[PDB]
Amino acid sequence: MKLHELKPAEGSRKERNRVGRGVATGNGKTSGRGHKGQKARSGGGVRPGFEGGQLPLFRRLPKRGFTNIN
Amino acid sequence: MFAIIETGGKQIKVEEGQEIFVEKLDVNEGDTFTFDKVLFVGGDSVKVGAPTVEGATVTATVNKQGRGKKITVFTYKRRKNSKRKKGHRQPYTKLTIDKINA
Ligand SMILES: [Mg+2]
Ligand SMILES: [Mn+2]
Ligand SMILES: [Mn+2]
Ligand SMILES: [Mn+2]
Ligand SMILES: [Mn+2]
Ligand SMILES: [Mn+2]
Ligand SMILES: [Mn+2]
Ligand SMILES: [Mn+2]
Ligand SMILES: [Mn+2]
Repeated sequence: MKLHELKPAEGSRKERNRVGRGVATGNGKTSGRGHKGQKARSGGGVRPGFEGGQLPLFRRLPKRGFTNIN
Repeated sequence: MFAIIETGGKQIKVEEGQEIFVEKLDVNEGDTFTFDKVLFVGGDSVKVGAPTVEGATVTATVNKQGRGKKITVFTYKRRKNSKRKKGHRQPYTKLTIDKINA
């Protein structure tokens, strides 16, 4: 390490992807096609049209809890 | 008095004192090559081989071991988004003939 011969650790650091800069790059549509690959882009957050992130519920909580030494 | 020699992937017609240009020959830049595959020899007397007129070496001297003009291989599919460019320069050998069948 001589400041004009800096060398970053092997396998750390890798150039970021730059989409939308050309075609040979492999990214000029950028990504998607035709759909909601529009800018707003909202998928919805986690959903389809039938809500299965909900079926029924079971719950309660009071004060308690210790700390384990084996 | 000329002669036809197999030598590249191809055959060649050589009269001697005649610079020739064949596929990179994998020999030195001053050494004299001797072509082994001679098909036919013309002139006043004429041997016409089966494959190979038996015996009969054409001899030449190596002059350059070179690479030809670059030619860029560019290609594209219209509309459907995809070109491809590659430069190419073929290696060769320029020899010059001396004493065919001698
Ligand atoms: Mg629920
Ligand atoms: Mn990259
Ligand atoms: Mn692509
Ligand atoms: Mn479009
Ligand atoms: Mn889509
Ligand atoms: Mn997008
Ligand atoms: Mn917007
Ligand atoms: Mn929602
Ligand atoms: Mn070779």
